[PDB]
Amino acid sequence: CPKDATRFKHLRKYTYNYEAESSSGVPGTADSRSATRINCKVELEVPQLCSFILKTSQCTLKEVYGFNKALLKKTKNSEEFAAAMSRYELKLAIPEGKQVFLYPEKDEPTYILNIKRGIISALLVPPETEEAKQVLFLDTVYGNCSTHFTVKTRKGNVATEISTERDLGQCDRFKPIRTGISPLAMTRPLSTLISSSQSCQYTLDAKRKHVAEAICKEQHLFLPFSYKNKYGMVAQVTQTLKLEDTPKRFFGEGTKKMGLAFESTKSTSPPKQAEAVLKTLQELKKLTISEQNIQRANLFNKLVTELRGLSDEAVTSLLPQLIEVSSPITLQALVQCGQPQCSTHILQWLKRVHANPLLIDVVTYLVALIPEPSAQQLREIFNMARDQRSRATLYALSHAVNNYHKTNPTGTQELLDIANYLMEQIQDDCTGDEDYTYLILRVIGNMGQTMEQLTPELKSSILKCVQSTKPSLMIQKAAIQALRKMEPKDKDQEVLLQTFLDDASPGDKRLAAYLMLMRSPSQADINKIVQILPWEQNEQVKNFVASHIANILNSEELDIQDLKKLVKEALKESQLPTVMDFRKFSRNYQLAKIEGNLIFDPNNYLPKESMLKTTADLIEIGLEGKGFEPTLEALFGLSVEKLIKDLKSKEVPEARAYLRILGEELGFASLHDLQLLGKLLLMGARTLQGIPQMIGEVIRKGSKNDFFLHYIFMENAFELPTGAGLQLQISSSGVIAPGAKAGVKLEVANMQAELVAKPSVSVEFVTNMGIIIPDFARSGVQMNTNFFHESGLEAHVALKAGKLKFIIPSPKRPVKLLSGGNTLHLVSTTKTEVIPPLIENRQSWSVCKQVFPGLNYCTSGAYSNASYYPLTGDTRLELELRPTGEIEQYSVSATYELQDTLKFVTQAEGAKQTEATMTFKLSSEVQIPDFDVDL
Ligand SMILES: *[C@@H]1O[C@H](CO)[C@@H](O)[C@H](O)[C@H]1NC(C)=O
Repeated sequence: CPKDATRFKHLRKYTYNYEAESSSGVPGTADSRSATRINCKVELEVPQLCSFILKTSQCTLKEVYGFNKALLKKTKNSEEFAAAMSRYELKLAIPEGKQVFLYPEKDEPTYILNIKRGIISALLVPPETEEAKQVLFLDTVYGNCSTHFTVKTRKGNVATEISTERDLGQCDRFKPIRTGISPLAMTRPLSTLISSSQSCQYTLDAKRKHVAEAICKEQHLFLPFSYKNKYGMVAQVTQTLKLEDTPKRFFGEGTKKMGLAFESTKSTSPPKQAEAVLKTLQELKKLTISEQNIQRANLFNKLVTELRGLSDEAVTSLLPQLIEVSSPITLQALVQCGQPQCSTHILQWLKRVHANPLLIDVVTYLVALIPEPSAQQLREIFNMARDQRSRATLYALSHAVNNYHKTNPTGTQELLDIANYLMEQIQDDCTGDEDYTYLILRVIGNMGQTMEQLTPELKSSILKCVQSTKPSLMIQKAAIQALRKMEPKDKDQEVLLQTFLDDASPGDKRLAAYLMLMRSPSQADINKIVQILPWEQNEQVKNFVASHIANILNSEELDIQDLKKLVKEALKESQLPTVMDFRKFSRNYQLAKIEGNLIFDPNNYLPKESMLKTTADLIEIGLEGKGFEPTLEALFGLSVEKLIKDLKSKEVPEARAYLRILGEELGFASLHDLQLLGKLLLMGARTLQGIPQMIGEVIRKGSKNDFFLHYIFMENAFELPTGAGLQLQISSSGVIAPGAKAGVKLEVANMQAELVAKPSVSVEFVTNMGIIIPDFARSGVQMNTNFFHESGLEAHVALKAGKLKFIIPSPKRPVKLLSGGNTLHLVSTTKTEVIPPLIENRQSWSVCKQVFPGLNYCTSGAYSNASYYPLTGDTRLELELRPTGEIEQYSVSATYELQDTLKFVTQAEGAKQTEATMTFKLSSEVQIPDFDVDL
């Protein structure tokens, strides 16, 4: 801490008045600007030298809504904003004069923090020097930059008046930021084509060398097409401090030694500022009837803006409200959003509309394998899996939790929620749904290692499943390999051994327990097993264990060499007995340890269990089967006549194979799964038979759908140094939006028909710097130039009272042909409103021509001829066809009036009425009103 680093005296508080105005727009062309006024009363407490405390009160924000005179009022966000302002005090350290440190409140919101940082950034003032003009590297809210120590005027010894420049394009913290761009998406070139600087002045006092009053202003101009770097899309932000009083030890130390460097905060608006998002969808409802699809691309841009500023909680809460107005537009908006929450949304909608839940589970299973998990998506996939519990859902969740743990080893509460949900699923000892219990065991046998640090009950519950034989034998076994990927604890190993020595235990169960234990072998257990085996009765498990002993003793791997030596030392008293025929005896073929396990009931010889390993735990192949020995004995144990009748009498075949790769159980298939597949094919056949029924809905007609497809081809949005503290983001979006409004409504029996689907294309170059205060206010003006073309025709053919009138409806809305030229819009936090176009020098040219009787092919435009175009001002270029009113529309009418006066009239109804009429008897009339050849 230098002797005279600061120009302030401790034990002398400072009552200052902070102000700021974030004006934005195009100078010269007009004067109406998008500005967000803000002011507050700042209490600077001074515990000691180079130690400060910040308090603030009466932080009132004012919003521009009119001119005569910048009309200002109080926002609905202002009160809670000031509440956050006065919620906490701040601590400031500036040791050594250069090093500056922030001590914030731990719970103080980060945007509030950087707001305060921006406020205090201008508060720094560098001590005087002999040179009136100087340039020094000084830190700001965005790190060290080149300040300009320029004495406005000096009293020789002192200079109360002073000025400083900081060209913001030369700041250390000038780095841009990542943004929630469209997934189908240039930073430094954008920095080049923009301006960023501050230039301002300050007033000290001669009496006490304290800043009397300071004022700062900045410039942020879209350089291309700008006029002498002084006109065009510019953002000028103010920051003014006004002293009011300097009233009258301990300094509050903060644990977080935060730096004055700006912290990136995602631009956002609260539900109060995000209420109109539903109206943001209602707007494209208007083109349902208004059909003026020129602004549809701009509407989609508004959608992009609101979703970027949206909150996950709100959107998740009101997704059905989003989707109700029209599903596919909402879906494509979510796709193009580029925001993580969108990923969660659609499937939540999907199950909400029963849109083939089978493929819903399929796609969720597909997406759960991503290596970039999110907690909210984990919660919702857990919820949906609990909902339907299909194989795909459970496998998806099983892989997703492992992926999340691998990516994020840090534990979270949702993992505990999943764990207790699972232990509820198994209840006490896995007495629930047999196949569901099997599937959830297959699940847990993958991430129980991840959850090992979470709940010790994991083992305690599942051993209850292991010990209790109330569940069926298959689930009984599955309880063991639920622990297969689990590290056996001492209690686990003891329970395993106690269940293991049971002779009434099935041979496969005992062997599986043996394998699970020998995962972590114990010398005493091996000794007792070796001493028991000579009197062992189950021959096939004896062959299996002898094979396993041979595998370990002959394991050439040095990793198993020590274990082989230990087993040889144990078996020195007596070696293992003879090995049986591996062709027809249960034996472990632990062949890089590839293990073959063909185990059967000692009564029979067909291996009920066929396990194959591969090795990390590369691949695991298993299969448990039963009910096939009677099938074999059907002929093995003239015949065909009795066999055909005996087919149904055979015991029900029962098989279930499974595959687990990299620990995670990939999936299993059983004969029950096979008949499930048969039922699924039956459902598919029903769906295929449903199309004859669907043709009724097809012919029901009476519909109109605005198939408009949006896209963003350029997405380069970021954040750059904001002098106003409130973030200066940068939005750049080129948006295309073609599409047609197609719908069916007719009546064949009534002889009714019409034409639909006029297609059109729109373009939006939404580009500026976003002067937006996250959750508080938004200001600025993006470039608004639209390249729109209109095409397609609509007709209407009907028949009534025998009059076959074939109407050619000229639309009430004149049909456009091409649109071009800029039409800008002052964008406010509440609602953007059209920027008024220029008047002088805007040649209001309008070339029209009644090319066809009743219709006018016309075009018009205006632009002033001093920024380069289109920054010069509003530009118009519109070519279209408009009804002249003399003909409201055309219609070809015909009625078989027997006399027969079968009229054939091409009436062009309207103020004028031209028609070719044909009535034949033979009355050969040929009427042409235009040339008036009315034969
Ligand atoms: C000032 O800029 C210099 C350039 O040498 C740099 O070393 C220093 O860290 C900067 N100071 C701050 C406070 O950013």
